[PDB]
Amino acid sequence: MLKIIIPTTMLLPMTWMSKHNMIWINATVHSLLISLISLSLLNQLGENSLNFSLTFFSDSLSAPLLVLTTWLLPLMLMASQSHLSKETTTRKKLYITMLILLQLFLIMTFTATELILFYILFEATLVPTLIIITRWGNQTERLNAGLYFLFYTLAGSLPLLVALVYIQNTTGSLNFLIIHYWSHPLSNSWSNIFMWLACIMAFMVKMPLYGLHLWLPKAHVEAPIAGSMVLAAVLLKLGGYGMMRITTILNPLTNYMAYPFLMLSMWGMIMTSSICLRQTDLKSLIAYSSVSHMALVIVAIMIQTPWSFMGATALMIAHGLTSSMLFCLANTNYERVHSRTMILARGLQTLLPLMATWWLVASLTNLALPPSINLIGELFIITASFSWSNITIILMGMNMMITALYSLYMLITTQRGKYTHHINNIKPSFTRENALMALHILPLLLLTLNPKMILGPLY
Amino acid sequence: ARQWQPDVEWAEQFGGAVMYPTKETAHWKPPPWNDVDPPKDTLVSNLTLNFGPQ
Amino acid sequence: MNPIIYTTLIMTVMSGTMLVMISSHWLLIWIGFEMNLLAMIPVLMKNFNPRATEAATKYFLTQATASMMLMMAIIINLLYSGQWTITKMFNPVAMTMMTMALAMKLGLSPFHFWVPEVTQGISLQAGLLLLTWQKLAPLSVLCQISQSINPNLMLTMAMLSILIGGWGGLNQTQLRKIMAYSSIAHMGWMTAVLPYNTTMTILNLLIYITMTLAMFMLLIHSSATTTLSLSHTWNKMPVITSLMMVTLLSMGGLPPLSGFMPKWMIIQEMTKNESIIMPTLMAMTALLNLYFYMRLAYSSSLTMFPSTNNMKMKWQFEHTKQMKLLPTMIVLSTLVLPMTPALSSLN
Amino acid sequence: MPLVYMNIIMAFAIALAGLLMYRSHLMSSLLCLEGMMLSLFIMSTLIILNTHFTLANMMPIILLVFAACEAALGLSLLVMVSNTYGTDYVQNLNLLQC
Amino acid sequence: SDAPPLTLEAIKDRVLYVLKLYDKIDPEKLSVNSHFMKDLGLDSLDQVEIIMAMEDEFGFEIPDIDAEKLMCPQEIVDYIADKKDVYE
Amino acid sequence: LQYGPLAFVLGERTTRKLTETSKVITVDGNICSGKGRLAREIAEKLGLRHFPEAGIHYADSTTGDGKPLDVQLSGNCSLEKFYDDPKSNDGNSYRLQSWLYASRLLQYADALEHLLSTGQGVVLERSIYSDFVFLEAMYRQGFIRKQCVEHYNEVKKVTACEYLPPHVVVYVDVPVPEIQSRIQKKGNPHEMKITAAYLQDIENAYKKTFLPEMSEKCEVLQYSAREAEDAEKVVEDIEYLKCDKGPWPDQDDRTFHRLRMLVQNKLEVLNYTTIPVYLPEITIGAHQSDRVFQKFTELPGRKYSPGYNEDVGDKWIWLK
Amino acid sequence: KFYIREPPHGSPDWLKVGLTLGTSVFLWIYLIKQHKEDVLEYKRRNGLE
Amino acid sequence: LLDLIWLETILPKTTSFIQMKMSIMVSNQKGLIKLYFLSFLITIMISMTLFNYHE
Amino acid sequence: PTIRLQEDPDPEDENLYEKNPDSHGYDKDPIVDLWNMRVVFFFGFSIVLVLGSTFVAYLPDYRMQEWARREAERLVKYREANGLPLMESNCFDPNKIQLPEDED
Ligand SMILES: CCCCCCCCCCCCCCCCCC(=O)OC[C@H](COP(=O)([O-])OCC(O)COP(=O)([O-])OC[C@@H](COC(=O)CCCCCCCCCCCCCCCCC)OC(=O)CCCCCCCCCCCCCCCCC)OC(=O)CCCCCCCCCCCCCCCCC
Ligand SMILES: CCCCCCCCCCCCCCCCC[C@@H](O)O[C@H](CO[C@H](O)CCCCCCCCCCCCCCC)COP(=O)(O)OCC[N+](C)(C)C
Ligand SMILES: CCCCCCCCCCCCCCCCC[C@@H](O)O[C@H](CO[C@H](O)CCCCCCCCCCCCCCC)COP(=O)(O)OCC[N+](C)(C)C
Ligand SMILES: CCCCCCCCCCCCCCCCC[C@@H](O)O[C@H](CO[C@H](O)CCCCCCCCCCCCCCC)COP(=O)(O)OCC[N+](C)(C)C
Ligand SMILES: CCCCCCCC/C=C\CCCCCCCC(=O)O[C@H](COC(=O)CCCCCCC/C=C/CCCCCCCC)COP(=O)(O)OCCN
Ligand SMILES: CCCCCCCCCCCC(=O)SCCNC(=O)CCNC(=O)[C@H](O)C(C)(C)COP(=O)(O)O
Ligand SMILES: Nc1ncnc2c1ncn2[C@@H]1O[C@H](COP(=O)(O)OP(=O)(O)O)[C@@H](O)[C@H]1O
Repeated sequence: MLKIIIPTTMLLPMTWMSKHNMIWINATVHSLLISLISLSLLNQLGENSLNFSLTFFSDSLSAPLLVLTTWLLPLMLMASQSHLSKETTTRKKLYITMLILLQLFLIMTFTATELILFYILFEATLVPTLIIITRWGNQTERLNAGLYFLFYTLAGSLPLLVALVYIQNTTGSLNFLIIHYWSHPLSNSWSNIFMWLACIMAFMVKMPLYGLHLWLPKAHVEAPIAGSMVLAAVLLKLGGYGMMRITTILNPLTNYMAYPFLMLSMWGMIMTSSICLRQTDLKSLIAYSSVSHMALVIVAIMIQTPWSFMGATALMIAHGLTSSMLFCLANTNYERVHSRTMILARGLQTLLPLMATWWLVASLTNLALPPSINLIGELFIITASFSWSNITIILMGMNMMITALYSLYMLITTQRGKYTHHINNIKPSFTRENALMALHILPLLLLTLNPKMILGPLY
Repeated sequence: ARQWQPDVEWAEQFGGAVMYPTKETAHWKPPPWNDVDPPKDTLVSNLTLNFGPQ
Repeated sequence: MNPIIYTTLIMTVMSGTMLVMISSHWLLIWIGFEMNLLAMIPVLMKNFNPRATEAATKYFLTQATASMMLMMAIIINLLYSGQWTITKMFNPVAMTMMTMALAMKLGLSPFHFWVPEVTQGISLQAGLLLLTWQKLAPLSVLCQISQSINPNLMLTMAMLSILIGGWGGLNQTQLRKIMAYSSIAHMGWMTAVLPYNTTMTILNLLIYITMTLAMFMLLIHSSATTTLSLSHTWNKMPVITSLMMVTLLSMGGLPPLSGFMPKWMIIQEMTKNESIIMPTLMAMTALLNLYFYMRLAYSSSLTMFPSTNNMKMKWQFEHTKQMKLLPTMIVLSTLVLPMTPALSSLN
Repeated sequence: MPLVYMNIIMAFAIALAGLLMYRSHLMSSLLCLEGMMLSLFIMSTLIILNTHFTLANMMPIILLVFAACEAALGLSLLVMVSNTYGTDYVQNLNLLQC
Repeated sequence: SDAPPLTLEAIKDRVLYVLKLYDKIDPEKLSVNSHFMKDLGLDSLDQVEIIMAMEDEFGFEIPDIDAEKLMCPQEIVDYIADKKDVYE
Repeated sequence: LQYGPLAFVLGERTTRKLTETSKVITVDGNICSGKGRLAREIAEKLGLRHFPEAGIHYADSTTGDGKPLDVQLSGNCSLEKFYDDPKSNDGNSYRLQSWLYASRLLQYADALEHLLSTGQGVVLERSIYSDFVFLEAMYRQGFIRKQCVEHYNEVKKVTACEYLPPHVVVYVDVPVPEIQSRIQKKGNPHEMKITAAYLQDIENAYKKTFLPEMSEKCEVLQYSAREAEDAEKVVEDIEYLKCDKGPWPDQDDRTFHRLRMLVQNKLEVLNYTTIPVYLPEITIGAHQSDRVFQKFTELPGRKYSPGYNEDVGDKWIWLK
Repeated sequence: KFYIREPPHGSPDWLKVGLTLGTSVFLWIYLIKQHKEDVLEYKRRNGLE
Repeated sequence: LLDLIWLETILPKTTSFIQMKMSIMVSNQKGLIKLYFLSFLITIMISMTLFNYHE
Repeated sequence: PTIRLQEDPDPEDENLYEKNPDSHGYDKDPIVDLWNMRVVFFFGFSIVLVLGSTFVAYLPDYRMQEWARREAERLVKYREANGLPLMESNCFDPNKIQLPEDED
């Protein structure tokens, strides 16, 4: 596993010793090469994981997440260098250092064999994100958002630590292989109920679960473009990965304690999708669509079936790609008109036709058009939920109808109609922006031909 | 087209004696720039004595 | 004050602490405390500035009351058993008296009132001394008598200290009072694990001392005692503000920084003794400390406050006297977590 | 325990209560400190004499010495405070808050 | 907290209470606009005594000048309002 | 071995260096007087170091190379613009006054350091003690607000209290019409716009406040325009003074140790000049602060410490 | 150049540099020898060699 | 009603309000030794009775 | 001055097409910008997108799908030949199971 970790570490001295006008080129090239190397982890077994050493292991669930994490870094660098042009050299290097440290922490988090090491890295991911948001955000709300990001997470995850060191004192190990092989049932008691709550709420806050989602529309909106990309694409999936790992020791108690979270997710899906219909901020609309999408992942993890797990993995990867693309598409217009209001700049398809095509494709993937992997994950989750209870089809189906409603609405408001007269600074699209959209969308469509690579360990 | 940074109105919130001013606490004043208070010129009275005539 | 007199007073303070830490006789421990207080009073008054006189008077009264209680506890223990050796304190009433006296010496809640006032009243160097070197002797005495400490009283005082430090730090714009409340909370963390494991107490003390030394030396380097004065440092020394922000993050207990190691090591220990609710309350209460560290990080490093015209003059001059141990202190206070197992060298 | 022992312990408790309850004068509190030291001296001497611990007979004398260092210290501070306010009232020590 | 937000009505009430506490003035007679000399038959030394009583009541030094003109209760209220910066 | 507590412990004392000629001397007077020439002649006759009056770019002459820096990176104020528009709405007047006070404080620290390290006396034109006469005239003419005066007094209260006032205060008294004629003959187009009320206010501040409170701690030597040109008479008048009124004889070796530890380390001298009091005349926004600081750093010899700049010829940097 | 002579300049303090390098070299040599003796003593105690 | 008001009201706004109130209560001490030394006396008596009289 | 400080005016944004009509939107320097475009396109579309997709397409069957199909074919052939049931309801031999003493 060090053949990926060490080059990521070498990105730091390479960035700091680079020339004033070469940092972006070197960072992009070498992050792309690290993505190419990380592609080799997709060669997974059918029975057990890739146990590299006592510390790191790779699995059919974590390999696609690692590939997405390594692929996102060149895209963040490409999208960041435009709004950081007037910046001093040392602060550009510090920004790239934040991105590199975040990538290193995520790579180590997704492969750690031991739950306490996973916890330590999953918490270490907070510092670079907070620094990015509160230092390179644009508005005065970025401070408040940062606090909401910091304390929503910790308040959920501090009990988890207390639970983890508790478990190792009774079972003797926190190694995931030993944890899985030596599994024992969870008895029905108040102590076991609170141990279940301590092991779950930390990941539920990260999803985020409806009710504890208030930090997301602040953090994603107030963060710079790279911050929002990494927050939507990868940092949300940490909760899903942690829940899928830790639900092993929670059975059969999950059969009883999943009801409140299942109801919260199935109703907050409708709530967030309906909120998206009345949103004056385009970035806020995208952020709320993220919560609506992640509620389905929460449901799939809660019901604990192989089909639900496959759907959760596929939906997680597809959502990462789609939401990153949508954030970049919104930022392209933001750097033109310097406002996040959706109805300020209209009729942009007349003035920017190819970017309108990019908008259409991103909206199509957002509403889960077949045969996109978004649709694959959504349909697998819906089938598993239908097996869990037929009445679920009423809610899930409703969500679909709402999801197509606010997606195309978002497309119609910004692309169709007539252009606004006074806005006369809308320049033609750059090759950087077009290439960024293409590198977002091409892997998404390519994954249709080989979906088993994102269907997780239950395939 | 410019990132927001704190101004005087923002900075003045941290210039009081306490973070959250309270009706009673609003009368507290910040300490002097050096930790030196104005010298309390207390009038130390001299003893007045009659010497003589007896 | 003469440099020779200052040096001899500092030597007397460290000699009192050493006499406390090397003695096997209760009378010699009491004598060490007396000597430490006697030499410590003038160090707080090195700069006259009558607020220092107030701080010294308050410190003297508190420490002398604690010393009287300590001597009474010693005498009661001698009465109920003709023993002078420092051991498990055969009488329980004497044990309670000594626990309260040492808590008063340390500044644990609800004996915490004097710490913010004394720290604000003295200079930054005196505050560094008071918040780092002064904790060793009472903690060293507590570690020797831990097997007889009533867990209920000590844990109540520890929880009170954590809560009160967290709450008191929120309302502060003065940096020295912020440091004092941080000190109170860390003292509570130190004494929470003392009845279960003294090695964890020593580890927390060492990590806290290095972080406090880093913070105080950084506040000395940029001569700021308030939030608004520290908000000017970015326009003179950005590196100092960056290192200050990293140290503040470490003191909040955020992984993978050094300040996470004590709490992580304490909670685990408390779990092996079937204490679950207590570590959870302490861990959630430390978020207040984190919040008022983060507010300072916002004011000093993550945003740029307005500056003044005369700061341009300061651009032309360099810091003359340099603290040699500051880089080591910063590195030890941030990048040390991977070497956690070395704690076994402390027992 | 005989009645003399609890009388000395009661004297110590009374002096501690006197110190902890300030009226106005710092000198009154310093007198309470000296009284606590005196009660400690008497108690320790009685215990040492009763049990015929011969070496410990030097202990109370030492206890007296560090009593003076505490008095001379306190008096010194009482001078400085006085020089600031012309009065030894403890209400004047309120520049520093919590 | 410190002293309450004193108003003009408070100033007038205190001034009239002080004036009615003077022996050489009948209480029911004097009005707010009554001159000290013409209506009440007071001389300069009585006015000086009244001004000293005002200084005791409100606790601020009124010099010899800026006291030779405060000749009815009403101008006294105006002077106190101007010195203490009260308007409503 | 830089001076410090260790050097005080082993030997070095300052009272042994003083040889009755220490005599910090300041030579004050109104605008366009003969005080500069008189001070130079006094320093020549008495063998003292002369400090020319501190201007906007005084600090530049002591750091890096003595060449002045750009007005944007140093001062950010203009005396010429102050004469052109004394009531400008950009805050030039008080910014210039505050910068000049800071420069005078730095020069006083430098002079005291020289005297306490070598024992040789120093001569100055003005000082921090006589700077206020320019502030009051600014305030009485309506050029600055009351808040600026309060800020100036706040800065002066916590700075001047740490230093010893001069032994000898020489004043050159020249009437307002004569300095007006000298200004007109001088030829400076900006300096001719000085009103007689401004000069009269400067004189009123000098005579009403400065000299009366300077004379209560040491003797003051007042001279006229014609007798100021006779430098030998002034020098022997200084020679036959009886200095027993100031705190200078009341200074011990430990007080001199504290003062010498303060006069070096100019960052501590200038500590309270930038107090966080936000007046518009001197407060600078974060964006301008950042831009100007980055511009300052890009100066040829200012990026690193004085011995670590490879672009001004420093060598063996990798071994220092 | 500069106004003040800046005594710390192009000629580095060779006494300090020599002392620093000598301390580093002495520490490295001592550590190497200590490791060698430690290995020899460990192999002697355990009957390995 | 839910997202911008009540979900804000219950978890984060209530927490901030309670912590601010507690901070004001804790730090609002005038600095008079006469008050918190009497507090010390109360604490010492409570410790001697509640904890020491039941071991 | 009715303003609270001395601040720079907010500057207007720079159009990269003004000085470089073929700008690619990567950098102000035309040569650095052109090489940034070339390096991004080559290492993203030519190397990772094409060669990576080809590598993933031809990954060897480590999941053992063909192996499982062959084993299933062999078992179906054998069990149909012998007439045994195609699947057994028990995955574990009952002779190796030790149930508790009695049903009550
Ligand atoms: C479990 C294992 C772990 C254990 C952990 C242990 C604890 C960890 C650390 C605890 C916390 C540390 C806190 C440090 C307090 C610092 C306070 C301070 O001095 O000012 C702050 C100081 C102020 O900075 P500044 O503003 O720039 O200075 C301005 C001046 O202060 C302006 O003032 P000035 O003008 O007056 O300048 C005077 C200056 C200049 O000094 C001079 O000029 C020197 C002149 C010489 C004078 C001659 C005096 C001789 C006569 C006196 C004799 C006295 C005898 C007493 C004995 C009586 C016996 C009964 O001197 C000083 O500034 C201070 C002098 C310090 C002297 C220290 C002597 C140590 C005494 C030891 C006693 C023990 C003896 C044995 C006891 C036996 C039992 C009885 O800042 C710092 O010093 C930076 C912090 C550095 C701290 C150390 C970091 C950690 C330690 C790492 C080392 C390794 C430790 C482990 C070793 C283990 C064994 C090998
Ligand atoms: C905004 C989003 C936040 C996240 C939401 C998280 C939801 C957490 C809720 C946890 C769900 C279940 C917890 C415990 C299981 C049952 C709880 C109780 O209601 O059921 C009865 C429990 O009986 C009584 O009702 C006791 C509970 C009454 C006191 C609990 C307070 C409930 C009020 C709602 C509080 C709001 C929770 C969220 C806080 C903000 C069951 O009857 P009984 O057979 O006897 O007990 C069986 C359990 N055994 C096996 C351990 C014995
Ligand atoms: C932030 C990290 C901590 C920094 C601490 C300072 C670092 C500098 C090292 C200090 C030098 C002094 C130690 C070496 C001198 C020899 C020590 C010897 O004389 O004393 C022994 C003691 O040796 C010391 O205990 C070992 C010191 C090692 C300190 C490092 C541990 C740090 C915790 C792990 C965090 C990782 C940090 C590693 C550095 C980056 C005797 O042991 P003993 O008298 O019988 O036990 C006393 C305590 N009892 C009785 C109550 C049990
Ligand atoms: C602008 C003009 C547009 C129109 C004109 C274009 C002209 C036509 C071009 C379009 C081609 C249409 C595609 C039709 C399908 C044919 C290709 C197919 O045969 O290949 C697939 C192969 O597809 C690959 O398996 C999928 C590629 C994997 C995608 C990975 C993306 C690269 C990494 C980038 C990072 C992104 C992060 C993603 C996180 C998970 C079949 O899979 P498989 O059945 O097996 O192969 C059977 C034979 N094998 C097994 C021996 C090899
Ligand atoms: C955004 C906010 C998110 C909020 C997250 C907080 C929810 C966490 C739920 C409780 C956390 C504490 C659990 C500690 C870890 C459990 C380990 C364990 O099993 O210990 C239990 C102990 O369990 C407890 O003591 C827990 C009691 C609760 C104490 C702290 C109260 C915190 C709030 C609880 C109610 C809220 C829970 C849901 C909140 C949802 C978010 C609003 C039993 O151990 P033994 O003593 O050995 O028993 C066997 C031998 N007799
Ligand atoms: C305990 C008892 C101690 C007694 C001590 C007594 C002290 C004696 C002090 C003697 C000092 C004088 O006589 S001082 C000399 C006072 N003589 C004059 O002023 C002459 C002009 N008289 C007037 O103008 C008016 O009649 C006037 C009465 C002033 C009213 O003034 P108004 O028109 O403006 O109200
Ligand atoms: N503190 C000050 N405030 C404003 N202007 C000053 C100040 N000090 C000196 N100046 C200006 O500096 C110019 C020259 O200084 P001055 O002493 O008057 O003449 P010179 O030193 O050349 O004989 C004058 O125009 C004077 O106004």
